Amino acid sequence: CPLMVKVLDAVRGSPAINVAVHVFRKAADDTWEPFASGKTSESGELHGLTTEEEFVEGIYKVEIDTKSYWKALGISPFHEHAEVVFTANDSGPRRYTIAALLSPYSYSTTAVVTN
Amino acid sequence: CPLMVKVLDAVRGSPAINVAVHVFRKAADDTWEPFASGKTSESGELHGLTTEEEFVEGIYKVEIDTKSYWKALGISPFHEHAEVVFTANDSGPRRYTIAALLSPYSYSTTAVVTNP
Amino acid sequence: CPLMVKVLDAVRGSPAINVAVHVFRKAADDTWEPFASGKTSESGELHGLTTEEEFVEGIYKVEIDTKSYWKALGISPFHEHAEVVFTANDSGPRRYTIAALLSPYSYSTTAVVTNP
Amino acid sequence: CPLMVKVLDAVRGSPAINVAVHVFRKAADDTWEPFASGKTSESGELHGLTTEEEFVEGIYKVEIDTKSYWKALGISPFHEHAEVVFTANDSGPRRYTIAALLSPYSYSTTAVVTN
Ligand SMILES: Nc1cccc2c(S(=O)(=O)O)cccc12
Ligand SMILES: Nc1cccc2c(S(=O)(=O)O)cccc12
Repeated sequence: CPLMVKVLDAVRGSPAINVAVHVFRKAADDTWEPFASGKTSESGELHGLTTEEEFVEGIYKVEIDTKSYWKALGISPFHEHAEVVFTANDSGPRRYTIAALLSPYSYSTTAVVTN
Repeated sequence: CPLMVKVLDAVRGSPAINVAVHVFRKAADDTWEPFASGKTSESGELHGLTTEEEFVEGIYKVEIDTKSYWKALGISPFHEHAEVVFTANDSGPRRYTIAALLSPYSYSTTAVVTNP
Repeated sequence: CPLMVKVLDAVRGSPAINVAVHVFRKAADDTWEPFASGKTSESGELHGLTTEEEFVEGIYKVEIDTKSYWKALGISPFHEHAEVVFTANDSGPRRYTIAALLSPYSYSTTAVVTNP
Repeated sequence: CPLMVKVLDAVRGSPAINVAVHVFRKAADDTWEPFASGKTSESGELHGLTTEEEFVEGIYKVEIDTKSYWKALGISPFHEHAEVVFTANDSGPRRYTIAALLSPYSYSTTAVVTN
């Protein structure tokens, strides 16, 4: 698992469950091309998005569908989505965890890059 | 001033100065059109991006050029930029402050929305 | 103003108004002595806690009464308060802004330290 | 494991390793009484601080020794420590994870309360 996503809900102090995540790779013509997607699990986690063979160096965007999440909980949110854009590298450590903490009018995102 | 941006640097405990910021508005045809741009001042603030008249309802993208900023300080950051996407003025005119806190491998962004 | 506090509410996208704040200073005998206190205004800011003269070198604790704040809004938060502990003025007089961002189960705090 | 701590380093995008953590319980006389302590592991995690039988309802303080961490990395930090104070409850979900993200002049902390 080269690329994992974990989402927390700062209002409820819980994993953010069933949040849609879409990942895009930047194409030579500078458009965003769908790459991977899924929904966070009961633990707020999304694994198995890609494989080591497919996850080549490149610029990637992870789009977290936060608006839909809040709407489903009946809470009025500010953002359309959270949007994490980064270069995936071959000589940084190998596993990328994109973590995201969600509030209605705020979010943070952290990259955890390890062996 | 209906749209302002304030950036702090979490490594130095200071405003983040000279941070480039590009603002886009989603057009009818669903492309991002350039809307406004600027750079944060020595107080880490960016004012005067737009006017009440020009800042109509729509979906806006505020792109904070975090990688350029860290690289100018000799840090290799994780993110290309922070991307703040939101609907604005759907319930009438509001004033928005987009606040961002920057670390090399992390950032947060908070919106303060007030009714003038 | 050498010590100021600014609080935002991450649920409402607004300044956090009427947030109680208590400041302590570690005494020679290692107890926390009361130093200053106040409440954030409608802009979520708290000024005038202390003076340049009284704000000497030492270890300070800024206690932001987050539980009282959320409870007054009918939210049951996780934390009793946010506790910001730091050495101040060890390299001469500085000006400190303690910024805090509040969610019911999360908070962050950032220091902006400038040399006047 | 009723109480776990996980610490991340926002400068390096890594677990914060070997960070001392001291936990205190508030006594009837309102002083803080040592309760548990340890150092984060290679994954930035600290488990086995307490047991379900010992972790009674009460006010607890988790003190994260952030100053020492930064000092060891040669980076000048603002805080003496990060300080997470909370009431432990019997009818909230059972497992508490105190998460903390560290920067030299900033930190955030999040409570993840689950089954
Ligand atoms: N993370 C933050 C918390 C509280 C306030 C913040 C501000 S501001 O209040 O100075 O506009 C700016 C950037 C980040 C902040
Ligand atoms: N698993 C996690 C550990 C430590 C911090 C985390 C954050 S945070 O940095 O925004 O608070 C967000 C999501 C997961 C985290």
